[PDB]
Amino acid sequence: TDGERQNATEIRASVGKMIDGIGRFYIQMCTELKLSDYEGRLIQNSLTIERMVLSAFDERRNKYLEEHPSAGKDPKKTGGPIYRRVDGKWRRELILYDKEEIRRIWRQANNGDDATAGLTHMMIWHSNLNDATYQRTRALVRTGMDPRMCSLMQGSTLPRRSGAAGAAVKGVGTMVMELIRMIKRGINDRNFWRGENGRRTRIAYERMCNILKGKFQTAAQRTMVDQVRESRNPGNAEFEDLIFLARSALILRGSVAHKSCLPACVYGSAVASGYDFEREGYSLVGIDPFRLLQNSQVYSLIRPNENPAHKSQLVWMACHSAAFEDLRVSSFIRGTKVVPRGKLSTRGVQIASNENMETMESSTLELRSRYWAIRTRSGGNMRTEIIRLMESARPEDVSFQGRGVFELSDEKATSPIVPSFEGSYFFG
Amino acid sequence: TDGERQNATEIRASVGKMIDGIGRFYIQMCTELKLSDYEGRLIQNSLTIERMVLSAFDERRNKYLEEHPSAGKDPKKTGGPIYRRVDGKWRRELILYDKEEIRRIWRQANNGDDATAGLTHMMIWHSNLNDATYQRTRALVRTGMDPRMCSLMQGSTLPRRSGAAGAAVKGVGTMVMELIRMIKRGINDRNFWRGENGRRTRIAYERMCNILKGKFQTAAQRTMVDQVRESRNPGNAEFEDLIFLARSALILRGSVAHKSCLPACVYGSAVASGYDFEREGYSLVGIDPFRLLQNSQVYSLIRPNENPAHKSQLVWMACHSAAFEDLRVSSFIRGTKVVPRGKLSTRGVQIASNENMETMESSTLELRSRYWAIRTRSGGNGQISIQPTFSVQRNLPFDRPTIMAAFMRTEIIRLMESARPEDVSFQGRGVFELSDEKATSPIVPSFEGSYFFG
Amino acid sequence: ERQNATEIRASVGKMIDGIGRFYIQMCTELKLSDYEGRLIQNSLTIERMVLSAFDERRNKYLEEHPSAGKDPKKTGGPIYRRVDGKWRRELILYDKEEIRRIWRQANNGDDATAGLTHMMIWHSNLNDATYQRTRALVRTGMDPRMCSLMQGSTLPRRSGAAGAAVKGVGTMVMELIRMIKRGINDRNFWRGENGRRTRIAYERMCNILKGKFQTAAQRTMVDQVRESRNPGNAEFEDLIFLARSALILRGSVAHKSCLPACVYGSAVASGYDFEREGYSLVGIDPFRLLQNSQVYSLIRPNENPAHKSQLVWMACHSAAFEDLRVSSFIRGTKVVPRGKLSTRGVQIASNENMETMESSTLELRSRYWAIRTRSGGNTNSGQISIQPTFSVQRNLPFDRPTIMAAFTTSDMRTEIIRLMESARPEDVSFQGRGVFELSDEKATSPIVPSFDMSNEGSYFFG
Amino acid sequence: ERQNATEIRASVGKMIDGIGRFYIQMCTELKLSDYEGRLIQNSLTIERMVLSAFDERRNKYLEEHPSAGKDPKKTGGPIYRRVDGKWRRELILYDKEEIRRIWRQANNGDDATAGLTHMMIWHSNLNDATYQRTRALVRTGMDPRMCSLMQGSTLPRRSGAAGAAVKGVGTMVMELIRMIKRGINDRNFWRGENGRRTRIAYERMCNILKGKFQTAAQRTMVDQVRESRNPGNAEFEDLIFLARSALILRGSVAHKSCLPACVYGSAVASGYDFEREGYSLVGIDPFRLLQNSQVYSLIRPNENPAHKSQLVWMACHSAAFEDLRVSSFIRGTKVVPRGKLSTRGVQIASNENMETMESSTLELRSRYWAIRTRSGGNTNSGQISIQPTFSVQRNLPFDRPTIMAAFTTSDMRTEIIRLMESARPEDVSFQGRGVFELSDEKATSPIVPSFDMSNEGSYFFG
Amino acid sequence: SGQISIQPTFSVQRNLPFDRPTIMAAFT
RNA sequence: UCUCUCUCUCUCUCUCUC
RNA sequence: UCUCUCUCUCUCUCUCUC
RNA sequence: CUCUCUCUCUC
RNA sequence: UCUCUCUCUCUCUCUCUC
Ligand SMILES: *[C][C]([O])[C]O[C][C][C][N]C(=O)C1=[C]C(C2=C3[C]=[C]C(=O)[C]C3=OC3=C2[C]=[C]C(=O)[C]3)=C(C([O])=O)[C]=[C]1
Ligand SMILES: *[C][C]([O])[C]O[C][C][C][N]C(=O)C1=[C]C(C2=C3[C]=[C]C(=O)[C]C3=OC3=C2[C]=[C]C(=O)[C]3)=C(C([O])=O)[C]=[C]1
Ligand SMILES: *[C][C]([O])[C]O[C][C][C][N]C(=O)C1=[C]C(C2=C3[C]=[C]C(=O)[C]C3=OC3=C2[C]=[C]C(=O)[C]3)=C(C([O])=O)[C]=[C]1
Ligand SMILES: *[C][C]([O])[C]O[C][C][C][N]C(=O)C1=[C]C(C2=C3[C]=[C]C(=O)[C]C3=OC3=C2[C]=[C]C(=O)[C]3)=C(C([O])=O)[C]=[C]1
Repeated sequence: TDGERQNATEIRASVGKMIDGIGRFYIQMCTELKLSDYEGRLIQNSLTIERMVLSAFDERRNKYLEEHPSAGKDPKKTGGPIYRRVDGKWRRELILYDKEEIRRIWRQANNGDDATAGLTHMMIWHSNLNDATYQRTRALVRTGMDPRMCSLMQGSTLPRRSGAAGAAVKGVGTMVMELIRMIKRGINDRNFWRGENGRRTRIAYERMCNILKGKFQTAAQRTMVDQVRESRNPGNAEFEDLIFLARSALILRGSVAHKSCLPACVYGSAVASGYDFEREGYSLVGIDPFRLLQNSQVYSLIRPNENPAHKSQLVWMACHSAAFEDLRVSSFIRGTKVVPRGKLSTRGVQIASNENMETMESSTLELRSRYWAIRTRSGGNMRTEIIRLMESARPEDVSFQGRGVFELSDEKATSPIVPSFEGSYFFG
Repeated sequence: TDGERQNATEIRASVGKMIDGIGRFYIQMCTELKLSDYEGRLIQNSLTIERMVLSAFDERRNKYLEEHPSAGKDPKKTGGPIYRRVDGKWRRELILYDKEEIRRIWRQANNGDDATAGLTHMMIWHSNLNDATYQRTRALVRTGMDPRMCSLMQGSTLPRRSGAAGAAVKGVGTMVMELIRMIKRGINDRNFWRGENGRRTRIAYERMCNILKGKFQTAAQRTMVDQVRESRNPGNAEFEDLIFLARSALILRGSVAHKSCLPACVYGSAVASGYDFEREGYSLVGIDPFRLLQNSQVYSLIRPNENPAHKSQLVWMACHSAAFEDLRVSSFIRGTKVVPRGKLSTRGVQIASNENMETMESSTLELRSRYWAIRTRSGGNGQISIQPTFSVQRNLPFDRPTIMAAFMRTEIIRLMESARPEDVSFQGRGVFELSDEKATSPIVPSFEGSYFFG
Repeated sequence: ERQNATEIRASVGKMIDGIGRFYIQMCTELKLSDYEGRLIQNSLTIERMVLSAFDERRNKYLEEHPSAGKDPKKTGGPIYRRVDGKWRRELILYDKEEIRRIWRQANNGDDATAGLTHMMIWHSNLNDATYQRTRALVRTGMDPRMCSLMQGSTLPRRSGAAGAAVKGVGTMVMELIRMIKRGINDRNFWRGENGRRTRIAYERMCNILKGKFQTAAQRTMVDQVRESRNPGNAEFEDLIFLARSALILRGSVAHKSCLPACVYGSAVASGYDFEREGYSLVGIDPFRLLQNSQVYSLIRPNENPAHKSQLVWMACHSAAFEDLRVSSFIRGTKVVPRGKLSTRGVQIASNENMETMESSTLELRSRYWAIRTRSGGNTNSGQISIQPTFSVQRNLPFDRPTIMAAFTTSDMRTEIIRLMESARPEDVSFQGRGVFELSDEKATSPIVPSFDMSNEGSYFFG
Repeated sequence: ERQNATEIRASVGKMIDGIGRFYIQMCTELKLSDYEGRLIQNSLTIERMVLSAFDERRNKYLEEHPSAGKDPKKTGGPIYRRVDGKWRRELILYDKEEIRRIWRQANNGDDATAGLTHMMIWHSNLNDATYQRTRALVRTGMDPRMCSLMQGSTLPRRSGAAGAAVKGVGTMVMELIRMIKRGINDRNFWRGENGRRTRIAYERMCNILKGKFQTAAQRTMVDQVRESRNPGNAEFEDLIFLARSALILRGSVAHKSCLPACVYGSAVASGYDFEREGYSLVGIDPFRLLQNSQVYSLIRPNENPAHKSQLVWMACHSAAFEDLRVSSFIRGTKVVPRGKLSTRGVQIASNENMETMESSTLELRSRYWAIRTRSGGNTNSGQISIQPTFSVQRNLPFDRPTIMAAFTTSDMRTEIIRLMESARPEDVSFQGRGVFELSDEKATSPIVPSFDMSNEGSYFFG
Repeated sequence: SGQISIQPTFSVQRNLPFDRPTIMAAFT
């Protein structure tokens, strides 16, 4: 410390410049799509705008679309459902946009720089929303993993384009599933792991194994993942130890980074208010996301016979990536009880084409929390040794000793408020 | 998802390329055998052409034929019955073709590559037709298996040449029969499981045990198969143990892949119509086969005193591999009642040599379904931990008994007693309309027999 | 065990005697004098006549497609005669059927292909010691620096298993790579009856290459190369990797001393019954034959006869890729590298000025003699385990990894790389083996060389 | 292996024959006499006519944007005629479609771009031997002293891979640096469809530059330069470093003898079938062609015809950046440096006084001939390892670093600097290679030069 | 200024000359 | 019925007229 | 009535003239 | 690990 | 330019003890 103050201040400015680009670009696209103040603050509109940018910068998929065009869709144009309110009622119209025009607007909003950080930030926000809304046991069962480890699927929907930043936020289950797919492909195809492309696959297999090893904490888990990496031709045996490693993560949890990626509508509103994130700085693990959400007002489209509070809770959890967190700690921070997924009277935020966009009304999302906490990249505290470690482990050991929850008025996190604690499983 | 869209698109193109080869090959063979449009669309003619291809690429059998030639049949020529309509009457003439000539024609149609995927696709189509038409209880009894487990006989006629692709579509009962025959040969021959060949047989035994194990869903069934695999000298103990496994599959059904493999005449007509499977892609479990059959007209030979509708239903059943599926669900999708096998007034599609090919008439097959559904590779039928997100002093809870729990025969019997023939499976999944190409609005049915082979 | 050895010696001696008496008959029919009959160039011409007469497929092709201005039933070559001390070259033509009849009469009515393969190996060794094959190496995509593995690259296909043992890892890899390249260019390769035949040839060549290798990882990798139905770029790259690995973890290449037919003919005319005495291509017999034999050669103006004699010696003993220090120790005279040899090839071209050419005696004599080996060294045998004799507490030791490796990932490239990384260019192989004096016929007392003085060069082609 | 070589020779001879017969047709259509047809300036004009007719992109641009007072469908140039012993220049205009038709008829209805590239390389070599490119060097930020790497700097883009082999490391570095500078000025470079095209061009140019280099460190550094998405100042500085390193650890630049079309036309009119005999741009064929060919040139008043002939000889053999000692040894006459040549360029300007101009015969004859090389020397091939023949104890040697370097910090600048620091300007490269007499067609007996007398200069531009 | 180094054209034995102090002084 | 130690041969095609 | 520490000797036969 | 990383992908 | 909470509602496989 006393030397990392400068480093911390430098990092804050760089993140603020990314958020400023996200906000500046959203403002331009809202002004260029001709969206009113209400429609601009709709979460459905923000997702559509975000998805347009992400697809506009997908070089690989765009190339494949050019080479092998789809039916009725030219590969040079993107878009999505844009919801406009005129005369009280809501209607949806598909907007088509050149991917190059979207790219120019995004680049100009970032002072002519690619700014791949902003795109990955939006990608993490979508993954957080998907994790809190949809549970992918089909992929777990399809790959041969037990569907009970749904707590390790953090960031399973993130595309491979989010490197480094994306891998930091994704969980052990997603990393294992990626490796298991590689093993399944290698077992099926004998030419896998061989030739020039096999060498490229090998380096990818090694690198993704290395990040999985760094995700673990106990020395035993790192050594076993080290063994799995050394296998030149991994097969069923490496299949099993990865499954065992995944099961051990439920007790000896890994270190998964948690960042609060807000929807682009919140950033656009803040930038229009004159907030200079570059000057004041930003942070995805501190109070800045919480203080932004407190002063931010966002609307959503509510399907008939749906509780706005439950939808607002879903967005609140996705914003802070609390999908797999303890319900008691999530409830304590928010101030209103967080209900498990099975008891939520709501469907996903995104509205499908086959849905009659005429009985849909809009509601204000309550994305405000009574308390605020710091997001953690840490967990808590051969093979027989691994089983021995989790036998000693009990579901009562106290973690994060002395670390609590602060007040929105306590911007320096000086006085923690330790909670004292009936379910605790969102997907249970 | 959003990353598996690309992979889904890749697979669609690869299967579409296979379908294109079959159609391109069929068109080439039709113009080389000099068949008109009606004869080109005959299912019997397509069967002969498909079988000629499969025999031309049978490397092992062809080698055996060369070494030990049959009587009056040179091992370099293949063929079959080709039916031509002259002056309104039908006649059959046996066509002989060089296997090298057929192999070259097939390879040229697939851009010079072997494309064994197209061959396995045709073999699956023949297997589906055999399953819907003929019931092999004689093989079940001869291996010692109870003749009642005919629901697990999916792909029992598939040759060993169909690996992976063929093995995925074959069922638990057929897999068990393969294991049993291996066991019987070991019991009869002491040299089995010993010597250089015994090593090869052991690896083959291991591989098909693993794929059989992956076919099951309950943990108890998988553990039971794992024990049988470990046996170095399998005998009656594994014989009985596998028999129990097959009986258990009737209640705790395994995962059998179901694909709609159509006759090559359908693909040939589609390709000749300018249709590009490689461009728009294809899928054997989606709406593509259903949409193809709606626009496709196929003729067949109908023997005297045979209901054309019943033969068409048999071909419809074979096309979608619904031989062992519920009659009520099949009747709902087709739109016309599906009859059990015992009430089908028709014999097999393939015509015999000894049959008087002069009282035979041809009819159009009604291979049209009112609805379309997704074929399943699955049979019948929460969170236990936490991941901290905030820096708080809480305790990270986990379900200790369940996590550490995962670290025989009475258990299996207990599982099936709890199961009853009323549990709803595939909850919320229904049948779509032909106009609904995106599978948006399912139509859940409300439901006298339900056994085809009953 | 001794009886089989004596029959093997008798059979090899029978082949040598047939070659020698054929040379005597050819010298009688060509009206060559003793000096002209001892010339290495005349013997080269005669041997090439034999090989071209019995090249059945080439003869048939020549009959079907005649050559330009040549009779397809006649062989020939340059025969050199000395008139008044001046050498002159002559092109004399012999019927192929006459040559075949003479050769068969030499081997007692038998078309002994073993002697033909022996002459083929002699020519291959001479070409290996004289000419480098870097252009063919570069064309096939292999580094020009693996010339040490290219032994027997000029051996034709008709040599068979006898010549296959002589050709090194580099030549086999090159031939397999040529096959893979042909398959890559044309897909109709590996299809049809020709496809089945070439698949069988590919399998056989892969199997003999696998037999060449010593370590288990190399054998596993060549096995994986063999198992591919349509070998493509990956198998060609794996073959290149194996060829490079053969530089450190060497292979089992068989080395034999195949002398020119002039020496055998002189020995047979002297009265040496190879059938009764017996001959070995890996023992003292070639050394003993070369010590008391006189061979003449044609020296072009401004050439060093010592360098030509050294070249012929290296060719005779197949020591082209041998360490220069051990070769010099065995020869007693410094074996100069190829770059500093002021001499061209043995054979004389048709355009040379046959008026300034001279004749020199070849010094094919060595101080020591050594056993020629098939092994390429140690790769890192003996006693693995202890059998207890005394009832004492003691740990009972055994080499567990070696025993277990015969009772057991799929990427053996990493294992091969690790094995070569462990090796150092200072390990001693062939431990306890030395060079024997010429009087030590039974190879009883070995002499171990101590190369620990100032360093000479080690690579002939360096 | 020989068949491919003879087809290559036949193809090159076909190109040469096409060029020569085109020159004959052009001389017939221009009504030039024999002397005027052998003038090097007239041949330069005719070749430039050919190149401008087939410059498709420039022709299209000229059609879209016409030049000032010029027909965009007509080429031309100075044609010199002798009347009463006085030389006069003429500007005659030919339709581009007529020139294209004549060229295609010369190559048998084919638009053989190989001959056009040959003439392009001849012009580039002449410009390299005549004019220095220091201003362009300084503008791009490279030292004016790396002129030895600027071979082929005047070659246009349409030459392609054939001309890419001829251009040196300096020109490729200069073009890449121009691209980087354009990217630095405007960020819209490397963006859009033009951005994708220029990224592909940058990758291809980096790859051929990497192929030019020899040592592994230089290849790794150019690979690192290629991998940058937005190359900036760092990659431009690294390119400058590589260019400076190329002065000691030289690159692989291909040198070919591309003669003026007058020589080819005279040879074709004489009756030399290049198709049957075959032609090589790196062997004796250009030397043999130049020895018996007569070429005339225009000498401005107060000039030395010997110096002009030496300049044309250097241009013909692409020996501009060659050591003066070896060039003089091959030529037999002293190759004077550029500073002491009392001569200007070959081409005559339009403002010159065409009444005092004279004509001189060019002495394009050399005493010796040598093989033109692509290699830039040794950087510090052969036999890496020993294959044991004799069963003797011995250490088995191999070159461990060389074998291992193909099986394996990230700052290779230090390694490159160390490699160049080890080198000295006294090492002998191309060992055992010499200069052959003109009668030695097959390159059998080499002559090694001994430059160990009083020192002459070595750099042409020094 | 001038030409510091030689670029070989002919395959002849020869020493390849360069101005070592001038090249090295830019690397110290 | 030929010749040779030691890759330098040949097709590679061009961001823009420059 | 013989000799020896430490497998390498020998038959293996060739996709095509190359 | 109460904040100290990120300029993207087998592109 | 898709859709979905909670067992495969689509993710093939480049053929055989040859
Ligand atoms: C054991 C052993 O024997 C095995 O082997 C294997 C190899 C051999 N083969 C060869 O060579 C060949 C083959 C063939 C064929 C084929 C191929 C491929 C596929 O896929 C199929 C097939 O089929 C067949 C054949 C033959 C014959 C018959 O009959 C069939 C060929 C062709 O085809 O051509 C060639 C070669
Ligand atoms: C890998 C191989 O195969 C290929 O490669 C290629 C390379 C070169 N090029 C490139 O890359 C480019 C790209 C681009 C783009 C971009 C850039 C950057 C970022 O970040 C993003 C992006 O995105 C996109 C693109 C394109 C297209 C689309 O769609 C998208 C470019 C531009 O943009 O311009 C160029 C080039
Ligand atoms: C293929 C490989 O092996 C390589 O090849 C090349 C080298 C070797 N050789 C061979 O093989 C051959 C050769 C030949 C020839 C000849 C022979 C004999 C005589 O006498 C002469 C001759 O000539 C020649 C040749 C070739 C080429 C040229 O150029 C010349 C042959 C024939 O001829 O046939 C064969 C083989
Ligand atoms: C069979 C087994 O055991 C192996 O064998 C071989 C080794 C041992 N030995 C034996 O047994 C024997 C020997 C012999 C001999 C002898 C004897 C005695 C004496 O004295 C001398 C002798 O000599 C000899 C022998 C053999 C061989 C040779 O080479 C020489 C015998 C007889 O002789 O009989 C027997 C036995």
